[PDB]
Amino acid sequence: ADTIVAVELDSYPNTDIGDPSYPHIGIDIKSIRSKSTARWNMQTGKVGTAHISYNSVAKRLSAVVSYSGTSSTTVSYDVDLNNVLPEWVRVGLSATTGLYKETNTILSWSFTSKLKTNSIADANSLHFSFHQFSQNPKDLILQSDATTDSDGNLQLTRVSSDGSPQGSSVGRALFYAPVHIWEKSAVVASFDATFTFLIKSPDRDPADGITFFIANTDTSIPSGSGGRLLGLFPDAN
Amino acid sequence: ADTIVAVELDSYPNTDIGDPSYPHIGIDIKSIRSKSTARWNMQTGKVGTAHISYNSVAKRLSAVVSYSGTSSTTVSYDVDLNNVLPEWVRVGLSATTGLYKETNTILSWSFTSKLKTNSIADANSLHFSFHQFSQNPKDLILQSDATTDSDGNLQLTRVSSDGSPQGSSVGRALFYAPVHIWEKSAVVASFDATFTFLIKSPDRDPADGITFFIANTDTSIPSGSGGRLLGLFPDAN
Amino acid sequence: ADTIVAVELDSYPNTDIGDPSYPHIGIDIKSIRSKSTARWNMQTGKVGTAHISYNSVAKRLSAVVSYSGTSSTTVSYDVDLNNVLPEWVRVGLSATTGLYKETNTILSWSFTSKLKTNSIADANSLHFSFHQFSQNPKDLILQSDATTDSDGNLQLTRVSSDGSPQGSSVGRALFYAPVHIWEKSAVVASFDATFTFLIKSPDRDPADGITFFIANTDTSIPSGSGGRLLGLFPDAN
Amino acid sequence: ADTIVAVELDSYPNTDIGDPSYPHIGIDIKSIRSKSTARWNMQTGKVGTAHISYNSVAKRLSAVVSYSGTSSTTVSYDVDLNNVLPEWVRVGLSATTGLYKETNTILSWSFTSKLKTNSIADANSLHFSFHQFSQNPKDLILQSDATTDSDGNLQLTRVSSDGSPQGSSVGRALFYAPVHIWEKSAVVASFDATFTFLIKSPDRDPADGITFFIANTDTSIPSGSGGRLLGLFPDAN
Ligand SMILES: OC[C@H]1O[C@H](Oc2c[nH]c3ccc(Br)c(Cl)c23)[C@@H](O)[C@@H](O)[C@@H]1O
Ligand SMILES: OC[C@H]1O[C@H](Oc2c[nH]c3ccc(Br)c(Cl)c23)[C@@H](O)[C@@H](O)[C@@H]1O
Ligand SMILES: OC[C@H]1O[C@H](Oc2c[nH]c3ccc(Br)c(Cl)c23)[C@@H](O)[C@@H](O)[C@@H]1O
Ligand SMILES: OC[C@H]1O[C@H](Oc2c[nH]c3ccc(Br)c(Cl)c23)[C@@H](O)[C@@H](O)[C@@H]1O
Ligand SMILES: [Ca+2]
Ligand SMILES: [Ca+2]
Ligand SMILES: [Ca+2]
Ligand SMILES: [Ca+2]
Ligand SMILES: [Mn+2]
Ligand SMILES: [Mn+2]
Ligand SMILES: [Mn+2]
Ligand SMILES: [Mn+2]
Repeated sequence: ADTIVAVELDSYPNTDIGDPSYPHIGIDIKSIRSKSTARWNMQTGKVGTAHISYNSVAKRLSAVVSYSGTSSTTVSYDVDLNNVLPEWVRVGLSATTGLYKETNTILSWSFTSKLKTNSIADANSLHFSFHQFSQNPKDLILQSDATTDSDGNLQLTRVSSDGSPQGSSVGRALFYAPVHIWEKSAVVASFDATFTFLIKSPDRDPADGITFFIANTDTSIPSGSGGRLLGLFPDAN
Repeated sequence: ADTIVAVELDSYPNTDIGDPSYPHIGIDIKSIRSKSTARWNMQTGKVGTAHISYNSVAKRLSAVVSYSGTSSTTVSYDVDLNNVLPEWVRVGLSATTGLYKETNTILSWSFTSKLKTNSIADANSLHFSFHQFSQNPKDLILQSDATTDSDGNLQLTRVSSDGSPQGSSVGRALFYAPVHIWEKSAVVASFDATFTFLIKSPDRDPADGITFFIANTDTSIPSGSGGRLLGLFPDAN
Repeated sequence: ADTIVAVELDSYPNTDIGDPSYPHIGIDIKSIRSKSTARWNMQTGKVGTAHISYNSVAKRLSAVVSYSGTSSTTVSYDVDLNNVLPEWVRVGLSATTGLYKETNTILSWSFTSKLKTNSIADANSLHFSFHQFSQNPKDLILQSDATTDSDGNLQLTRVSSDGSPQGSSVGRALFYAPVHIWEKSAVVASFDATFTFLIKSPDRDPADGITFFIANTDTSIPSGSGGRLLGLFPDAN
Repeated sequence: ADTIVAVELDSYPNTDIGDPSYPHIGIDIKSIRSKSTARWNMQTGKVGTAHISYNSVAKRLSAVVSYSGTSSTTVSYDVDLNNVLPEWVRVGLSATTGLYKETNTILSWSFTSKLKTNSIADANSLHFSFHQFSQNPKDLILQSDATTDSDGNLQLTRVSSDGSPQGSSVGRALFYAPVHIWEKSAVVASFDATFTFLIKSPDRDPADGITFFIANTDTSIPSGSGGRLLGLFPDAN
């Protein structure tokens, strides 16, 4: 199976698979059953921002999800990620809908990785920043239902021509280049990511959520990973 | 055919195809026959540095190639590159040997592209930096004879197990992700690249050289592009 | 006297001191009488963006000033700036009003300088980015009338409590740290700057303009530099 | 008194003021008596690298100090630094000698601060990088005995003309511009620093150490802060 580390913006509480009974953000290490979660009062119809960070010295993966003037939700988990993940990875965004639905719209996305040693210059770095998305994003690997729209937004899950969200959808976008996140000789490795998003929904209980994730380079949407599994996992183990 | 823009570090004068009669650096726009050149006193056995820059406002592609304490060679050419190149490209390094030979060793390579509009943050950016190369560089597309060695260096052309250079070799390394260098709505696009290199040779007249190049995303080594054509062009037109 | 290099966004044509007879952008090298200008259809009441760039290899100082959907104005000048300027400088924004007036409001400002040699890491770099300004910007040297307002904007010239611009005003903001733009041993030096601005005015012919400028570290507003001299020069020589 | 947060590379065990009985690295929050320490096998005569990082979400200040091929020493401490420090600070390096001595030579130093909100672009950033130091470093505030030498190195403490270290010395270097590390409206603030150093000594027990520190902007060497107090504190409380 794939090897997954993710930060989930989980709009829909699936208490039968261990979610808290409220919308939440979470840190997922090789399981949909988050190792740490925080209560997230998600604001449908408003643009949110997520900031995710990690470095191999502190060994604390953290995320903050904010809406301007309203809320800042934070979650952290202590984990040696370079122990969990392979040395080379791809990074990506995923989203799903299931029986219930929402737009999973990404307006911008940036990422930086550094692999350092014995200099003020990091032996290796990758950075990308998208403040919008082109009609043919040749530097993204689009998986499942993911597409870019005429506004320059990345629609992870299916929307109709009027922008209405559809159920039973799954989509992912990976950055095209593999990222070298560890080498046995590294002194420190770090990564940071930010994205902005817009979740709209006509449903009283929108679903299912958005993730930022890191995986083996050849990662693909698992069979049966729809809805509550966020396009990341084949099961709820 | 491919669409090529390159900066050539041309060690071997092929006067029959328009080279000056001395080792030189040059700006190549869709032809091996450089649009501008400068005399390059290349120092075999010494580590050199090349810095290349362009922005769409100034429209001047420039390169400087230096060896510490000895020489700084500069070449520039006025050209609207975003007119010449497609909107999406891959960036790369090439090298060849022919009847004569040299190591074409890359010790480090960095690149930054920016596509800007109406903000102090560039609507799009890609950056990578390699201060060494891994044994399996999953973020490089290696073409022809190019490989990485046990010292962490990128050997563009064939070297034996003792490091001796071989003739009749061609190799290229592309960064894995396509780069978005223009959009019709862009206010300014720019790129910068630096690499360090080591050319060693037992030959009295080493050959053939190293380039940094930008091309259509699906670029491949053309048939008949060995030696004097630097792995870039099918002919000397 | 100070040593000044500037990019001027000159809203008011002072034809008696060599301005073209229309609002214009210009490159100023030690004189208010621009070495190169371009016609600028300035859009009062709209947020503009200016992007300025230079590197010591190309030796071409360029600027582009844009308003989204309307206009992109470009000006360039070939000059060896590291010949004109001292090795250490301060960088800044200036603005004036005179008999006629306008707001000279800066919404954001970023700057990067690099001094490079023989590595993919630039022997020296300074970068700052302000996407807003604090009520006490301790990393700015405010000169003359310059202040920050309750919206987080930098008002270079005097505005009343309702935001109405005042005549006979001059103001500048320098970044606090000196910038090392040249060393005799440098292989390449470069700088880039971006700012966004908002010029509003009740006057039929607004004045006087905004500049980005580079100067000796101890630069100060010259006596008699108001209005048409943009807070930069003691006279119109 | 000043408000100090520091990472200490403490070469000399002062057990009478709470040091461990071995050379160590440590996290100092408003006291020389470190909140967390780690055993540091310091290699006199070898170039070391220190990497320091923090972000306001994780709230974990970490440092790693390494010598290539030999050792990597790590220390971390959970602390809300934006609670401890004022909103505006200066950042710096300090060093001392006392009865015993060592060179406190800085070969390079870089720093990045970010203050973020609701965008993939950080509402505020400052970065500097010095891969060497000029004879008149106009962007450093040199305090006490600190000077730059003819090799381009920053000698924090006094060395004779042959490079021999002197006792009873204290010196600091601050970056010239204040740094904005917090604002009440910030979603996340972070900083990172790296420096490389060379400690040489003829003494069997070299002293006293080097720090990277963050302080109120108007920070100065306290009276009585020599030797074991690392030029940071007026006493050992
Ligand atoms: O999109 C929201 C959720 O819809 C489905 O789960 C249900 C949510 N409410 C229900 C009510 C009845 C039944 Br049967 C089901 Cl499967 C569900 C499933 O698709 C879940 O995976 C998903 O998390
Ligand atoms: O590697 C150096 C050069 O070697 C070959 O050209 C010759 C250089 N000296 C010669 C001498 C004789 C003959 Br025949 C040839 Cl082809 C050459 C050809 O392979 C050239 O493309 C290449 O630039
Ligand atoms: O602010 C616009 C301009 O106003 C003044 O110049 C005049 C513009 N129109 C005029 C009409 C009459 C007289 Br007298 C003067 Cl000085 C001016 C002077 O302050 C100029 O320096 C400035 O560029
Ligand atoms: O430089 C090393 C140390 O030297 C001095 O402390 C002593 C170290 N060994 C000693 C032996 C005797 C006496 Br008295 C003293 Cl003060 C010391 C003092 O200067 C200390 O602050 C410093 O840490
Ligand atoms: Ca869920
Ligand atoms: Ca040739
Ligand atoms: Ca004018
Ligand atoms: Ca001590
Ligand atoms: Mn969940
Ligand atoms: Mn040639
Ligand atoms: Mn003018
Ligand atoms: Mn200690």
